[PDB]
Amino acid sequence: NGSVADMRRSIEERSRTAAATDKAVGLRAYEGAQQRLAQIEGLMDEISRTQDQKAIEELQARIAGEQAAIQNETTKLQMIAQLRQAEQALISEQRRERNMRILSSGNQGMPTIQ
Amino acid sequence: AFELFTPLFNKIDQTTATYVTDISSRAIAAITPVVSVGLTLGFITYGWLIIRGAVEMPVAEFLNRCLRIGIIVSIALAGGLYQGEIANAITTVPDELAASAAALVDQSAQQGFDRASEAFEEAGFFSSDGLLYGLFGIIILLATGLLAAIGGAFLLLAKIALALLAGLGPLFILALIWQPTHRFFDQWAQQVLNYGLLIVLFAAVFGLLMQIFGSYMADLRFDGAQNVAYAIGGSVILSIVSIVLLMQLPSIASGLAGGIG
Amino acid sequence: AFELFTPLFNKIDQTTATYVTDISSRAIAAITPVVSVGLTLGFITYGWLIIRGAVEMPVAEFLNRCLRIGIIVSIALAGGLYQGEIANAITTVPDELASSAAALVDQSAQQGFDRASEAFEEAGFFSSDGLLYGLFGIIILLATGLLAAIGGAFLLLAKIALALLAGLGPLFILALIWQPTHRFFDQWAQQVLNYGLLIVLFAAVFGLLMQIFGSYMADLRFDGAQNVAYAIGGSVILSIVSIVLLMQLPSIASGLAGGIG
Amino acid sequence: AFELFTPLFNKIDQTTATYVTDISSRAIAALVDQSAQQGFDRASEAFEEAGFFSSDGLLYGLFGIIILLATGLLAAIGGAFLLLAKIALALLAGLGPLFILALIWQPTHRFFDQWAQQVLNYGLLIVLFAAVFGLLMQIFGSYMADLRFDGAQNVAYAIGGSVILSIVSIVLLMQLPSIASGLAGGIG
Amino acid sequence: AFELFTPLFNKIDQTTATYVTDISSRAIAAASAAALVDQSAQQGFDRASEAFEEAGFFSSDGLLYGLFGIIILLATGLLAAIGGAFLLLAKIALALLAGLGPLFILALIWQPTHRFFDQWAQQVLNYGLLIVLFAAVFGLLMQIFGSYMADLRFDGAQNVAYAIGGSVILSIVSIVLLMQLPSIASGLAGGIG
Repeated sequence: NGSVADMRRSIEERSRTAAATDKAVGLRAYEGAQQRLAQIEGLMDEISRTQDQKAIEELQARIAGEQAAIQNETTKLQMIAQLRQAEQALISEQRRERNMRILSSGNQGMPTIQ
Repeated sequence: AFELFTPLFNKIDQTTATYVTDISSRAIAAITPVVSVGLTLGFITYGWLIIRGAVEMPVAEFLNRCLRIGIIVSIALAGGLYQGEIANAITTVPDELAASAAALVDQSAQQGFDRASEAFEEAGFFSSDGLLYGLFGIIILLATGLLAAIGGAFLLLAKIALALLAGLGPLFILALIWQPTHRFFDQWAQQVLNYGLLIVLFAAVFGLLMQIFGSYMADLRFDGAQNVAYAIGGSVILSIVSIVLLMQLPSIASGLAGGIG
Repeated sequence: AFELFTPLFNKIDQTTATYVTDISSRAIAAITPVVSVGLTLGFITYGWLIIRGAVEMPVAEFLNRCLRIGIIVSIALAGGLYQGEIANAITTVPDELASSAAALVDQSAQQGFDRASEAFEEAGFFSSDGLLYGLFGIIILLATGLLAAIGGAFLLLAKIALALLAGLGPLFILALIWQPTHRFFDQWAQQVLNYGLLIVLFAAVFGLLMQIFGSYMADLRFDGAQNVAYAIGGSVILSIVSIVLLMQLPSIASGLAGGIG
Repeated sequence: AFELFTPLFNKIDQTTATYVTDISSRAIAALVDQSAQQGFDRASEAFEEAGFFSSDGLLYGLFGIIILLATGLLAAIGGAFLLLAKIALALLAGLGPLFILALIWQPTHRFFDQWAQQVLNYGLLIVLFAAVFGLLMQIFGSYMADLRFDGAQNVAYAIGGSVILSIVSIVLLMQLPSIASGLAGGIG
Repeated sequence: AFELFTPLFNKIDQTTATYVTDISSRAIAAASAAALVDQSAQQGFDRASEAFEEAGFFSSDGLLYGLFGIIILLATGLLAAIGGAFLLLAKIALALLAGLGPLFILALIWQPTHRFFDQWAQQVLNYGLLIVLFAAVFGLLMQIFGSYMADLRFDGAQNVAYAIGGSVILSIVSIVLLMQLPSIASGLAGGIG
């Protein structure tokens, strides 16, 4: 709450910040995924040359673990998308709150002739 | 709450009334007593010279002196009762004719604009479909504004006219000692009668109309019981009817004042 | 039920009738014995003129007594006929319009505002495209409100003016004695004839035009059958025709009333 | 930063100078501007609020348009009458000496009577609108400079007061010219 | 291109000629005038069209700009229409009076028709002064309004409220003066005779 102009500046800045954070997190996660793909290529190129059945079983299990990590990554991305939608809804709700406050019938003041 | 008609009325009855009224009354209060002593000297010396000169004082001289003294004293007391009765009329005439004078108008406009504000609130709630209620509020606001403004403007013009006419009053009343200046006095008397009729008519009629509109529209509520289109149409009809009546009044008043003669 | 002109007419007519007629009764009824006593004293005065001296044409005094008795009888019977005639004119207005007025106007406006409200429902359904429908509803509402309000306002002005003229009736009837008083009475008759012709003309034309408009509004629905543009244009064109005709009639009525002589 | 009347009056002065130039070749205020600036600024903040939402805020756009229309109609009526009387009086003064030349013949005294009647009428009109317009527009400017759209003042109250004042002032400005003409006719 | 007053005046003039002037000929037998106003209205409508284009650009808040365009459009339309309409009425009045001048003037043979000829001359003088008044005043006001509208722009420099208010005030002032004009013309004509 506070002055309505304060409300206006806070809303505008928050909207811009939300959009910019969405874009930036998207880019950062993308180069993260590129790092992950390089790791996968390395793992396979090293798994082509195992020697004992226990070694190949162990590194197969390690590949399964990296797969689990990527699934965790997918969950995180869905979850960030849900958070983004939630905060967009919050920003719209704050806009609605300001708009209701300006127009509200609970107001009683009137500019007076002096 | 809605405090505009009473403060605007007060400010008008202060600024222009103060300037014109107090300038004229300060001049008259400054300049009468000297003129009155002079008039006494002039008449008593006239009667001294008629006693000691050519005969010019039959009962006729007493007659002429009596009527002229009557007129002069009437104009002087007219300046005094000008200050007093300007205050009294500005205070009482609308209030006495039809609490306070403009408080009824202010209350009715307060009800009207509260309903308009409720409509604006409902319009802002939806914010996507909430433009129909915005137009509802705008139409209601314009209706109440036009009605209240027509009434207040006619009242203000009538009171300003009375104030100016009374301010010139002493000069016009002193201005009937001859025949042509009497002819000029007649039109001032006609105008005073005209604007008195104007204040009476608008006081009574506009008080009635504002009371009716206030009751009607305070009864108005925006919920699921009353058809909003029906209520808004009713408010518009009442506003336009009152505007028509108030627009037809001034011609009636001026014509009647001319007809009296 | 959309009963708006009915309660407004009820309240305004109750105020006018009760207030003014009660005033006229309290005056006239108390006056009547005083008038009779004064007539008896005047008879005794002409008894003095008979018996003592300074008489002129006693048969002419019969003419003077006849004129005075006629004036007194007219005044008292006109006060009674006024107490009845307020109700007489109030009943005459609805019957003249029908050949009630308020019920007919309310039903026609009810049809118009039903169409406006259905347009508003259509607008509220879409919530995004529902602003063209909103403007349609605003147009219909403003047209119907304009027509109904102008007509009702002019009718109310006529009724109030006629009631006031009837209330003043006894004064101007008692004021038919001298020549200038006859000049007063002539203007009184001119005004009452003007307002009567006004009220009858508005009754007839208002009934016809508003029945036409109500029928047209009933024939309209907002569905796939009709092109909405044509229907809205028809509504607005009919409303403007009716309003300009009702606006230009009273000038003609007053002009003819003055031209009679 | 609102300059509307001043160029208008200056161009009209240019036209009057051309008129007196013709006659010579033969014989060889800001108060309303400042008030309407406040009115238009209080209207433009409504447009700002409406633009901020850009989807929800059309009520604010309608409020701004209503305020702008009220102030524009009021200032326009007042300035229109002021300018009309100014140009008419200037033209009548320019033709003055030709009318005063009517002394040569007794019948042409009606010309001077009519000329003096019109001149006195327009002078009274100048006085009346000067004083009354100045007072009303100062009142309106004060009221609108007191107006705001924040969490305390009610939108309906402020805008209703604005429109009421505007319509009242327009009604008075419409009634004055007839009174001026009637007084001029009666005195003459 | 904006050809509105030019074709309107041309059609009115030709239907006046063929149906009045040639009939008067039978009875006997027994830079442009509107260019400035057309350009001014063209500039005003250009600004209105720019406003409408901006209103269409946003498609979400594109209602405020539409309303501004409608205000500009209505103001310029009302003013141009009032002026051109009074010009048309005055032109048709002079044309009809010139058509019927022969008969009404020749009616002055007998002395009883002096009143009729005086009324005819009164109408002629009234409408001539009327055309002169609109020529001068309306040409000036069209020049002013065209200049303002042409110099109007929708940019960050010019506040929308000030520009719209300026256009509205100029249009309304001009309409008020042009409404007061015919009364003055009739009064001067009546005082002339």
